[PDB]
Amino acid sequence: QCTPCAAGFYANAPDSATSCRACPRGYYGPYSGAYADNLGDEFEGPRGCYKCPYDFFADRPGVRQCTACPPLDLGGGNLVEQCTEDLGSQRCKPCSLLSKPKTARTEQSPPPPSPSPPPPPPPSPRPPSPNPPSPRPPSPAPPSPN
Amino acid sequence: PPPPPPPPPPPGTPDQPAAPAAPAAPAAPAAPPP
Ligand SMILES: *[C@@H]1O[C@H](CO)[C@H](O)[C@H](O)[C@H]1O
Ligand SMILES: *[C@H]1O[C@H](CO)[C@H](O)[C@H](O)[C@H]1O
Ligand SMILES: *[C@H]1O[C@H](CO)[C@H](O)[C@H](O)[C@H]1O
Ligand SMILES: *[C@H]1O[C@H](CO)[C@H](O)[C@H](O)[C@H]1O
Ligand SMILES: *[C@H]1O[C@H](CO)[C@H](O)[C@H](O)[C@H]1O
Ligand SMILES: *[C@H]1O[C@H](CO)[C@H](O)[C@H](O)[C@H]1O
Ligand SMILES: *[C@H]1O[C@H](CO)[C@H](O)[C@H](O)[C@H]1O
Repeated sequence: QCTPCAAGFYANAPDSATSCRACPRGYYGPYSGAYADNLGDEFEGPRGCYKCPYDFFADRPGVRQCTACPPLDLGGGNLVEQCTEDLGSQRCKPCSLLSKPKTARTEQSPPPPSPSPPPPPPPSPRPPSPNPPSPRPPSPAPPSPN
Repeated sequence: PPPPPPPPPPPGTPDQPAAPAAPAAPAAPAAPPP
């Protein structure tokens, strides 16, 4: 039997995979059963380990979801938000000091998640039950007298 | 004579390989000014 690759892992083939592998540091796999076709990015698939969004970051290889940059606290009352320079990164840098800003990020944001599959049907109705033994016939009367 | 019994299931399948830790936290604290 075949086993589906767990969350945070992807199969290294579209059809006949030999071993699931962990998603890279900059990516994340939300689903169960991720597979990596070879058409475009190597570690990317329709359900595969997606790269973390612009704001969000993750560093652990096999992870379900990324996390947002934490608010940097340099001392008293200094909560400065942080962002990422590139599309997928495992380190979140200050948003003030990044070179390419939110202004120049020309990537277009990917579609929403396609809907969730229907449920399993009920158990089918068993075929009918066997009719009982049919009845017997009449019995031969005793020989008429002579 | 009646039929024989069924088999027992397989065990519990293996667990995914435990992930590694994280980076070594930072690099250069503060390079000297000019
Ligand atoms: C009638 O037959 C079915 C089998 O389809 C089932 O055994 C029932 O228990 C029986 O009453
Ligand atoms: C799509 O929209 C997001 C905001 O959620 C962001 O601007 C990305 O740069 C874009 O790809
Ligand atoms: C499934 O639906 C979503 C939108 O809901 C998206 O278009 C995907 O590309 C599609 O596969
Ligand atoms: C079932 O599937 C969709 C993705 O196709 C989504 O994860 C839903 O949250 C889930 O219920
Ligand atoms: C029992 O259930 C299945 C569901 O797949 C089928 O539709 C019929 O309802 C019956 O065979
Ligand atoms: C005669 O009637 C039926 C058959 O015709 C059955 O065998 C009885 O046992 C017998 O008496
Ligand atoms: C003797 O018995 C048989 C049974 O069918 C028949 O009635 C004759 O008429 C009787 O004499």
